[PDB]
Amino acid sequence: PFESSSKSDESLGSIIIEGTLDKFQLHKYFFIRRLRLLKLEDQTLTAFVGAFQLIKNFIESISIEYRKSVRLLEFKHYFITSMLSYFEFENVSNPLLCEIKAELLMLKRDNWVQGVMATSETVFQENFLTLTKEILSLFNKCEGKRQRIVDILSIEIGLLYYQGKKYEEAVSLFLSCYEYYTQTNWNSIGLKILQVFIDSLSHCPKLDVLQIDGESVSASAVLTNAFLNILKLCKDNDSKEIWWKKFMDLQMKVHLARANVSAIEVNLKSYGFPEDISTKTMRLSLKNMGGDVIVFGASDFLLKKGENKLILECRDIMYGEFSLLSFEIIVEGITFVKEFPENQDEFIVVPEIY
Amino acid sequence: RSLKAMGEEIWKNKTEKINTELFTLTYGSIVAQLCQDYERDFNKVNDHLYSMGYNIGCRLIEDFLARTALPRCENLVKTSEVLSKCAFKIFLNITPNITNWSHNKDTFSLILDENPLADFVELPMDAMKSLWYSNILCGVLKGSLEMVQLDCDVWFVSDILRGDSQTEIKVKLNRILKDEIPIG
Amino acid sequence: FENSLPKVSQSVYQMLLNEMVPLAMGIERQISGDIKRLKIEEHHTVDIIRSHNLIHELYKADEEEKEKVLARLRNIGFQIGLKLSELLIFSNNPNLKFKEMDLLLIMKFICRDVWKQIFGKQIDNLKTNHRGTFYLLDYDYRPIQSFSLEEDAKNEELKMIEPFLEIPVGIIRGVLSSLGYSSEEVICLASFIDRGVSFHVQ
Amino acid sequence: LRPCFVSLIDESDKPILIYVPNEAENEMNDVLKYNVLSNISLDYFESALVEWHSLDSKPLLKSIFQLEGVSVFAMLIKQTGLKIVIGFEQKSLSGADDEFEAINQIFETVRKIYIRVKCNPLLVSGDEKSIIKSLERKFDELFI
Repeated sequence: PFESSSKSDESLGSIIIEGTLDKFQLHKYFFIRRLRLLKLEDQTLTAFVGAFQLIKNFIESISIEYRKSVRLLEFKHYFITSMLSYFEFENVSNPLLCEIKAELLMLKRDNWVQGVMATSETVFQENFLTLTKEILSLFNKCEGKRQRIVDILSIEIGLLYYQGKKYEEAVSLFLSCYEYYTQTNWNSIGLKILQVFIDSLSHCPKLDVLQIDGESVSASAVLTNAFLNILKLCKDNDSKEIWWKKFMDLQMKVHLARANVSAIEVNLKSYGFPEDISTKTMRLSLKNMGGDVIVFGASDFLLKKGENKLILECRDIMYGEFSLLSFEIIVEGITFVKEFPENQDEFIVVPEIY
Repeated sequence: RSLKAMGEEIWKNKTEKINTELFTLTYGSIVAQLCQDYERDFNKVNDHLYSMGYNIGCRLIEDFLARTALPRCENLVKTSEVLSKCAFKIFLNITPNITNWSHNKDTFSLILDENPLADFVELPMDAMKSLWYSNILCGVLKGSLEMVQLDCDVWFVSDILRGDSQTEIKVKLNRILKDEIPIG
Repeated sequence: FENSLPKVSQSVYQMLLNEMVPLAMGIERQISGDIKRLKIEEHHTVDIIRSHNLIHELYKADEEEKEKVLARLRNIGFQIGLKLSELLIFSNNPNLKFKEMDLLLIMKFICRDVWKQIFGKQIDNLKTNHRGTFYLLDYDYRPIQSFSLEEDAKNEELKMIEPFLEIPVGIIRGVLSSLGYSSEEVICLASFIDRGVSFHVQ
Repeated sequence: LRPCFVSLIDESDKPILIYVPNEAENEMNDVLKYNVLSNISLDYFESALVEWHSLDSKPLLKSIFQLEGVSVFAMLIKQTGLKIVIGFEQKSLSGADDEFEAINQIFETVRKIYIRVKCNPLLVSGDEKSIIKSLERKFDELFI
């Protein structure tokens, strides 16, 4: 009976669609066919959700049907055709699949309401959207899976927190979540999350850092800003990295250890000089405009370490900088046994050990 | 009867297989080997490809002559006939065209239409100006013609993969080999 | 079902398949890190060896250099195996999803299609130990029919055939690692029963 | 009929490429509003609302959701574990059923150019930038 009703309903809908005229009243016939399908699918565990898909594609197709700005008000009618269908899907206390179906219905209703409200209570719109997004976030979090939509929903809720002036920033406090969207696989969500975190640190005016660990620091902004400068697009936004390095220099807070992937240094052949052999001249490239550091390239012997070739003053501001790297106190009477164990750390009040 | 008719005729009694998804990526995989083993050298790979080509052309000329029994060629009219009208027909299902000979007809060029050795490769920027791709073909056309008693030399001029001009190969008779008859 | 899409000769591929082995011996024995022949090019000279002398140089090869050769053969078979499997993807075989939990279901893929594509015929027999060790069989491995053994010297001929087996080792290793991982996989001999080679996998 | 974003996801959480048409002008184009749909699309593979049945050998197409006036479609090609997502808006859509086969043409002609790009022999094995650059010039050849 159910499969015959589905096949006969599809065939009768196609046969009624073969008649061209009266498409506006044909909405009522499509709703009658949907009610006939809904009466057949009255007791289904998962297929009712598929019947919700039979709603949703029809909710697509009716969205394909009406094409006007004022039909957005008819989409408000579709909001009623969501909400009564939400009344058709509220007959459960708690379940795995019904929670996700209610989450998808609430997301569709919230998208329709945000489409309607943005056409032309402005303070209350943020509160109502935060209430609806909190309900949808709780519904999506009440599941055995789906952490990916929950993280984007929490980021949207924190952006709504940032949509007004707020000193309490959940996304900026969740640097673990920022690193979860920044460490790998995503370079545009992270570039906005780090910009929001840096703006919240700019409007923080506090030195009470995160209490989730021992990370109490006023250079946590610089620690995030190193990743923001690494994940920057180009030198068009180099003023942000320069301003963050200037703030890190002014607020210094000196202990750090950077991977120095923003700088590229290449060495050359070992040589000698007058009274101390100035071996291992190296050429270095950088993204920042101004940098001065005592960069020393260490080298390990069989059982020793030279740790030589440091230059105190560095006015170089270009790729292939060609540092001289004078190396006093040559160990093992300038033997050839010393291999490479190069830290190449360029400390500019913070260590960058490449 | 004609050399078009024989070269098309062998395709009714030749065992065949797919020209994409095998035999393109064999050549692509060995040129990837030669690129990665010489640390991206672009001219030694031409030498090793031409060496392996010479060996496979000297080993392939016997199967070509046993597949269709033909007399020994003597000029660059019969070779330019037999190559473009049965040899690439029965080994690659293609047919090139012949143009740009000299006044004494001691050369020609070998404009190829659909090279099935390079289908959608698009070589990178550094190899685009100092590498030839299909050097296995120049090796074959050295080693095959060197065993029918002609010294020869076969070189690329341009190809589609790096250049707007077509895929062609230049070729010189470079004398006729003398068969050595006596005892001494 | 009968797709007649463009094609080339089997023979030129089979002999290119056969001369991948002295190509590997030539690329290892000549790495250019500082009897043979010589050829004339325009202001240029090459210097070559011929193939059977290089297989005889494999007969006089160093032991560590021999396994330094055999990594390159499974590497090139690995490359052509993963790319050939990636083209099979277009075939849309319905057997498998990913990570091969049922290992014999894709053993029913490789013998049916991959060996059909490379060597024109099915793998005629597969035996199943259920610990992941699967026992291949084919009576006539296709690119060694043309390898003529010499007169009554078969103990050399076995040792000069079986380094041509690392290419299908690379084939089945590459189609396994196109589907996720690397596990152990070796060769056998399996002297045939009615008028060629066997393979083990995990 | 032209898309608004394309997306290729391998068997991990990574994207191979998130390509949008027309990067050259801003034109109120937010890459941010495209990546959030791509992030939740890999979530909604495991949802029980849709399912890709494996009885047919041919890989099939679905309609997972519709947000911000944009409809997205997610073919899971079954065997190599590649996830592909293409997005379209309502103004490009005509609402008919003849367009569905043309959508499947667009899906297979970007799968074909992916398997032709990643089977280039001369590229070094590993996730280079050159696979991304070759994919975007082939896409800009496909999409002006």
